[PDB]
Amino acid sequence: LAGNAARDNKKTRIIPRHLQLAIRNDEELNKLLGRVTIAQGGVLPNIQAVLLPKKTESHHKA
Amino acid sequence: EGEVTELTPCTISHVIIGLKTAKGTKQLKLDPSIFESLQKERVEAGDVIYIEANSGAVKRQGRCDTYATEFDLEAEEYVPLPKGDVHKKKEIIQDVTLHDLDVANARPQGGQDILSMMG
Amino acid sequence: MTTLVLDNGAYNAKIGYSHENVSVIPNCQFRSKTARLKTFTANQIDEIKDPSGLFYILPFQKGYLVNWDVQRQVWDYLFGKEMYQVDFLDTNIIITEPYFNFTSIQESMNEILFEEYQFQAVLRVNAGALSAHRYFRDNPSELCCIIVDSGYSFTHIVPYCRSKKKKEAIIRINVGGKLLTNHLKEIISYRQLHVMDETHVINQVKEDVCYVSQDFYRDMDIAKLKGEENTVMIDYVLPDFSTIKKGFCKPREEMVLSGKYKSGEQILRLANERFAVPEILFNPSDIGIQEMGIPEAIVYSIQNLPEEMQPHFFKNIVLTGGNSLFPGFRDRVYSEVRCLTPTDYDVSVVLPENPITYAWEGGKLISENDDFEDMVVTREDYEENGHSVCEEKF
Amino acid sequence: ITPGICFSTASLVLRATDVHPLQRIDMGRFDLIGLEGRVSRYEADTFLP
Amino acid sequence: PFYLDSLEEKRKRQRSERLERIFQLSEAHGALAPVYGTEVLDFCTLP
Amino acid sequence: RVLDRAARQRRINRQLEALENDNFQDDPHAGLPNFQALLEEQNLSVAEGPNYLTACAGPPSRPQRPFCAVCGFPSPYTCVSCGARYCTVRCLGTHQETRCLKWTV
Ligand SMILES: Nc1ncnc2c1ncn2[C@@H]1O[C@H](COP(=O)(O)OP(=O)(O)OP(=O)(O)O)[C@@H](O)[C@H]1O
Repeated sequence: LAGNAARDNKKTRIIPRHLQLAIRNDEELNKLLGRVTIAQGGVLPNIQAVLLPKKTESHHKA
Repeated sequence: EGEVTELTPCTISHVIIGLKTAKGTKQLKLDPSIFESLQKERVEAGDVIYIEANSGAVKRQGRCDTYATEFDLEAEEYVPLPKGDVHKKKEIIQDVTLHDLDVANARPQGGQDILSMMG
Repeated sequence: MTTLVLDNGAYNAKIGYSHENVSVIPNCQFRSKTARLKTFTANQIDEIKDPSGLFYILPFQKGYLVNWDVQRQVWDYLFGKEMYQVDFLDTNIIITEPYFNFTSIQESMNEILFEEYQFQAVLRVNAGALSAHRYFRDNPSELCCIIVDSGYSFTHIVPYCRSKKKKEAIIRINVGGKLLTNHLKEIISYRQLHVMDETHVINQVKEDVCYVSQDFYRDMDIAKLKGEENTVMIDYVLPDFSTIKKGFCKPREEMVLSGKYKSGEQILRLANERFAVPEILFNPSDIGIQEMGIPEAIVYSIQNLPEEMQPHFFKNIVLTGGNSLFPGFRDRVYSEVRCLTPTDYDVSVVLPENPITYAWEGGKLISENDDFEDMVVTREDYEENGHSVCEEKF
Repeated sequence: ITPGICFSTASLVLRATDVHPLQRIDMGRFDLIGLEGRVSRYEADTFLP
Repeated sequence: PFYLDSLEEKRKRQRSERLERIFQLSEAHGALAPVYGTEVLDFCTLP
Repeated sequence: RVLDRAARQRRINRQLEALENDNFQDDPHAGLPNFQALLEEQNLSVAEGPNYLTACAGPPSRPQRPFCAVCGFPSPYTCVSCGARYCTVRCLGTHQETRCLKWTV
C-alpha cells in the first residue's frame, strides 16, 4: 500500500506521509491502527479547487 | 406533414386539423370518416404526423422536437419538425409489377370479426 | 428654432435638440469607493478614471420612475445649466413614458415636468408611438405594424395603425435588459471570478460577446467539448483600469485552452452563458420566469379580432429597442414567427439601423413635421385645465 | 414458468424499410377484393355512370 | 378597408386546386366495378 | 433529509427579485454619505382592464429546458435537495458543496 501511494505521489522513497495515507485509506488497517500515531505524518487532506468557482480576486485594481 | 397544433371535431360533420412546419401553419378540413384513424393513432396537439390526401393514411411520427424534455424521462421519439411546405404535392412515377397487383388482390383485408387471421 | 426632443429610457436618456442631437446620455447617477463622496451625474461618469465598483442610484424600478431625484438632477444638469438651456418657448421638449401611467408618476405636474421649459405642445408620448410614426413615415404604404420595444426593463409588443395604439393586445414579458445583465452577472460569479458587484463592465460582456444562437442545442453540443469553432471559450479580459479601461475578447489566435495566461489576467471562462443569456428572450421560463417568449407573443397577437388585419400586422414587425440588436436576434425572431404564422400569410421583419435612437428619430420627425398647432397641451392649459388636458391629449 | 423469455434485438433501420409515403404508389385504384363486400353490382353498372 | 389582393388571389387559386383535387379523388374511387358485387353473392349464397 | 417545495419556490422568487436589483446586487454600501415613492405608486392600487397586470404574457407552451444549474449544460438529472438540475456527478458535487439545504447560491 505504501509503494502504491508513493507511485501515485510520484516518489521513489517511502516516507511517513505514504505510510499514514496507506494506513488511513485501508478499511481494515485503520481499524487495526486506529490508536496509533505516526511521526511526521498527516491526516487525509481536502481539495482547494472549491475556492475557484465561488470567489476569486476581482478586476478592482488588479 | 407537420406538427399537429389543434383538433376541433365539428354525427361529426368534419374535423379541422392544424399542421405546423418550419415554413408556416395550415388548417385542413379532414373528412370526418378518417377521424376513426385519427383516434386510432391517438394523435393530438403537439405530435408530428403524415396524412395522405388519397386515402387518409395518417401516420404518427411521434412528438415534436420542441416538446421534448417535458418529462425528464418519457418513452418518446421526438422527431424533428419538418422543414418543407406542409402541403407536399409531388409526383411518383414509380412502377409496379402485375404479379404484385395480383397478390395484392388475392387475399382480403381487415379484421371484421376473425379475419385478423390474415396478419 | 431651438426645438428639443427627449427620451427618458431607464438605461439611457436619449435627448437633445431636434438638430440631430441623438447623443446617448446615461440616465442615472454613480457612486464608487474610488469616488467616495462625488455622486457623478448622467455623463459625469466619464470623469471617473476607475469606474470599478460603481453604485447606480437610478430613478427606475422595473421601468417605472421612482424617487424622482436622479431624474431631477439629470434634467437640471443636461437641460438646465450646461448642455441645453431651459426656456418657456424655445425647447420644444417631448417626453417618453411607459405604456401605463397613473396620476402620480407623470400626470401630477405642479412645477414638475411643467417647470421653466414649456411650449405649446408638450408631448409625453410612449416611445412605441414615435417608433411607429417613424416607421410609417419611412413606410407610407403600410397600414399597421407591431413594435417590439426591447428596452432595458421590458420588451413591449404593441400594434399600431398609423396613430392608434392597440392597447387590447399588447404584451410586456417581464424579461428585459436588466434581467439579462443581472443573470449574466450571477452566472459569471457563481462559476468563476465573482464580479457580480457591478451592473458595470459585465454589461460590456453583455454587449461585446453576447449573441443569439441560430441553433441553441447545436451550439451547446459544440460547446460541450473544448477547442471548437463556436468559441465558447471567449476568454474575455477583465479590465483592471490600470492598464486597460475596457475589456474585450482576445482574438482566436491568442487563445490558451489551458487558461494559464502568463499575463496574469483572470481568464477561466468556459461556460455557455455568452449565447445562453441572449436565448432568454426567445424561450423564457428556462431561468424560472413563467412567461412567453417575444416570438410567442408576436404570434399570440393573433388575439387581434379582425382577421383581415393580421396579414397586414405580420408584414410590419419592427424589432426596435436596445436588446434587439444582438448578433442573430432578428433572424431568430423571424424564424420563430414564420413557422408559427400561417403558411399563406406573409411575414416581414425589420430591424432599425439604430434601434436605440429610433424613438428619438420618430420624435424628431413628429416635431419637424407637425404637432405644433394641434395635439397641444400647454402649462397655460394645465393651469386652466389641470390634469384633465394632459390625460385628454395622452 | 421460465422467466428466460427469448429477447431478440435489432436496430429500427430494419423496420422502417417499408415506410416512404411520398415514394409509394396508391394501390387502392387497382384493388378488386375490397369491392366484393362494400360495392354493389348495380351501384357500378347503372347508378354511377 | 383592410384588403390584400394577393391574398385573395392565393386563396382563390388554392380553392380551385382544392376543388380539382376532390373531383379527381372522387372520380378515382368509383372507377372500379366489382367482380360479383353484392346481390350476386347474396343470390348464390344459400342458407 | 429533503427540503419542501415552499423553500424552493421562495428561492426561485428571491433569485428572480435579485435579477432586477440594479443598485447593488449583493452589498449596496459603496459609500453611505422630488422623492416620489417606489413602484408602489400604482402597485398599491392596481387597476383592471388593460394595464401592467393584464399585460402579462402568461405561461408558455414550450416546456422548460432541463439545463444544469452549475455549468449551464443540459441536465437530465435533478438534485433531491432543492431540485436544481445537474449534468454529471461532478456537477452534483460542485452543487452540494455550493448549494444545498443550507445554501441557496
Ligand atoms: N451593442 C450592444 N449590444 C448588445 N446590447 C446592447 C448594445 N447596446 C445597448 N444594448 C442593450 O440595450 C439596452 C438599452 O435599452 P433602451 O435604453 O433602448 O431601453 P429603454 O428605452 O430604457 O426601455 P424602458 O424605457 O422600458 O426602460 C441596454 O440594457 C443594453 O444592455
